[PDB]
Amino acid sequence: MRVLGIDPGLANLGLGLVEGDVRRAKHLYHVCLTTESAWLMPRRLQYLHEELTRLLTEYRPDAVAIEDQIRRQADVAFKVGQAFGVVQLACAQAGVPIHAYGPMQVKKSLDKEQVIYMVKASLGIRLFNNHAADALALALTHLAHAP
Amino acid sequence: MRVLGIDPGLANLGLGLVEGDVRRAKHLYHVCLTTESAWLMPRRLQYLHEELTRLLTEYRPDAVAIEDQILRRQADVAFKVGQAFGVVQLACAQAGVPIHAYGPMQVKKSLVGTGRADKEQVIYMVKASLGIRELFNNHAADALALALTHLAHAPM
Ligand SMILES: [Mg+2]
Repeated sequence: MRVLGIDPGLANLGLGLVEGDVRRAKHLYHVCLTTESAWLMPRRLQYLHEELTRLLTEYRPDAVAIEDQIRRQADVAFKVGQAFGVVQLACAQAGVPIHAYGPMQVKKSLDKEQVIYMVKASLGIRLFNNHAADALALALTHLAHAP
Repeated sequence: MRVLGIDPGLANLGLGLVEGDVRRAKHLYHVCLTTESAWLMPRRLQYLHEELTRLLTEYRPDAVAIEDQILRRQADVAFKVGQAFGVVQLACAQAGVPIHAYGPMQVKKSLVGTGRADKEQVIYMVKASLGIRELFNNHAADALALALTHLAHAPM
């Protein structure tokens, strides 16, 4: 019933918490974590894991939904992959099962911003930020797919 | 003085521990961790983070040496590699242990002596420098090689 969606990244990390059924979803919480530029990789990784860990303990989600990985550049893919493993580790440390959905799949379940208005409508709020918006989108998308 | 060497991987994680300085060095510990492919990816990144944090907590390394990822031809592959690498880097930060990377160049350079990836010689010079009778596994041997390499770049 409660689900955490994560827009993964290193410079940005979008997190979104919603709760409810397939017909009805209650928005709980959303934020975009931005680790700044001039920190060593481990320091950035420490901030993302600490903050993520803090939110999984309190909100106690029952599922984590994560965006499937798409980018042709390899150094970027390695940097993005480091944040992805630290996110996958935090859930495992919390015991929260992690389901993966593709960008198209979330678009099916709800230049192009239609998606943003569908999440806003189903949670009855107002999202300026593009990263917290997709995380909520993934959280809503898990509810539809969930049996 | 005490250096942990890490050969990072998801299927295989070589960890090597060594204390001393450039002229002579003491062998403390080495192992190769594996994760079965039956586990989901998060379950594997937890085991390595767990066994790394364990060895990191007992032995309290002064520094960590890690094999540099200068492999650079597929984005899909670097992403898969990066997940393991980041869990390793986080355990070190969580332990407060500074991280130094060395290319395969420097390992062989600082061990064989003007070597050019003479892999069997590098292993050979690992057993001799640390007085180890048997070093079978290449990941633990590589991780042992990296620890000696930071010891060669030692500041004093
Ligand atoms: Mg290797």
